Amino acid sequence: GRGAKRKQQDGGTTGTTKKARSDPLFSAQRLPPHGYPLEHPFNKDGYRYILAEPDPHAPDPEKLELDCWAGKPIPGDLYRACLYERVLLALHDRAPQLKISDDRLTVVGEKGYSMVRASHGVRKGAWYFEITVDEMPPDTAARLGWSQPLGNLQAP
Amino acid sequence: QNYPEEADGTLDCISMALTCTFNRWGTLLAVGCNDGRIVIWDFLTRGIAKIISAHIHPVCSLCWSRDGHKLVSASTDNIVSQWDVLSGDCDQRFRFPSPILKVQYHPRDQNKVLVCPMKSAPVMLTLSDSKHVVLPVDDDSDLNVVASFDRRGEYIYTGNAKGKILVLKTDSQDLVASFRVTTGTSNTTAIKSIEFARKGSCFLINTADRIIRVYDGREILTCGRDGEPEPMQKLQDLVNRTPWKKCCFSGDGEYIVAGSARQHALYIWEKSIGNLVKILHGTRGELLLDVAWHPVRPIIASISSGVVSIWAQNQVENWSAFAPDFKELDENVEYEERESEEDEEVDVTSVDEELEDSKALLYLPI
Repeated sequence: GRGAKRKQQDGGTTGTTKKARSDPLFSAQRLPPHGYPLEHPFNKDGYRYILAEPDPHAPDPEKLELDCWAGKPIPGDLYRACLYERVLLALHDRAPQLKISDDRLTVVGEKGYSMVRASHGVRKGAWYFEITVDEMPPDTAARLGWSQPLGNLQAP
Repeated sequence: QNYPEEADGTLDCISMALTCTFNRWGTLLAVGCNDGRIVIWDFLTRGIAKIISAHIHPVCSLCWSRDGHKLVSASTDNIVSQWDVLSGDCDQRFRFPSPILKVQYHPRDQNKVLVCPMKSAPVMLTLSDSKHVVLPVDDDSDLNVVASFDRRGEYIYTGNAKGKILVLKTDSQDLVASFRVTTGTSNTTAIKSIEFARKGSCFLINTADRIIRVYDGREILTCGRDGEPEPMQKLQDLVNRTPWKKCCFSGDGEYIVAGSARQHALYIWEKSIGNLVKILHGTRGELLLDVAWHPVRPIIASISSGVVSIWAQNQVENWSAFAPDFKELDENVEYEERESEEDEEVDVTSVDEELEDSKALLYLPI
């Protein structure tokens, strides 16, 4: 009856394993260390993992004690890790090697190549915006421009 | 680079080896064997060049000519002969009334050899006409005097056995400068020898007051007839009081090396700071004969008791030298990738400091 936790820890057989790998310097995210609005950019380019907008699930996996998420999930009212009005870049489709401020204004890269994408599309209207390059040390490429989510977040 | 830090073994092509000296940058070794023969070994190539049947009584010193065509030898049986480097026979033969201590060839005058007779004034023997010219000395003429050239050999310096040093010209013999060594605090001191370098005109003096001193070959003709002694550093050994036998100058012009007699303590200092930097760990039991570094590359090689001990810098290039675009190093940082991804008719024809002690012309591949 205690094998369910081991199955959940090893990885199970539900597709991708339950053992995250984001080994570059990942910061500016994953603030609340509990079951709340969270995010995990993954090593594998193209993995977006988020917990905001929660959901219940079916209880009683292996006739253990009744889980609290049976029909009445626990509530949550705290920090949510995203932005609505105009996403300053993003917090979901990113690489786990980018350092951003708490207010999400500055972007600091890794020892190697890195990028940040956004989460807002443009179809009509004026979007005359700016990227103020605070500083650029030698051997630090600073190419900027629009791209697509299909783009590999670590590819040049 | 810096002082030698590795140790090398011995180089004994034949069992006995008395004297050694480098020619200009350590090309060949002049071994005067204790059997009346003159052997030439190869340096930086680990071989032999020529064996000469000089005479019966063994020799005790060796030097080569400015043009490299002669093999002078301060014989123990007063055979002042000019052995040929090429054929090995004797070119010029002469006899001196007193034996010879220090033989040298002026890098600008090979005609006048350097001779240091005992109880008599130094004599320059001219190889062009076999004529002997006595160097004028001062006061006594029966002292243990040693004569030696400067860097360029343009002035000759002589040391006597009462406390007097003389300065004169290598060819004009205009004795116009003298010098009196310090008299300690109560008792005077004689001079054992002096030794020069190839850059800076500095020279060490070894005396009988158990202390090695250093002067420069520019403050005697500047002071005039005779002034007051004023050495830079009165170096000495103040824990064992080892006497000094043979000591030469550096292969760069900034170091000073001094040799023991039986204690296997080879001391080194630098002219800028008179502070000890390293000491040689020699195995006790043998008497040191000759020391002379590589005149360009820092290394030490001391001959003793028929064998030779070398403390050196053994070097083999790193494995990462396969190609400039190929390296075999270790790092834990992410790789920094690249960020920037005629017709003429002319044939090809093009193929310390340097002095004139060259043209040995001695090499037998077979």
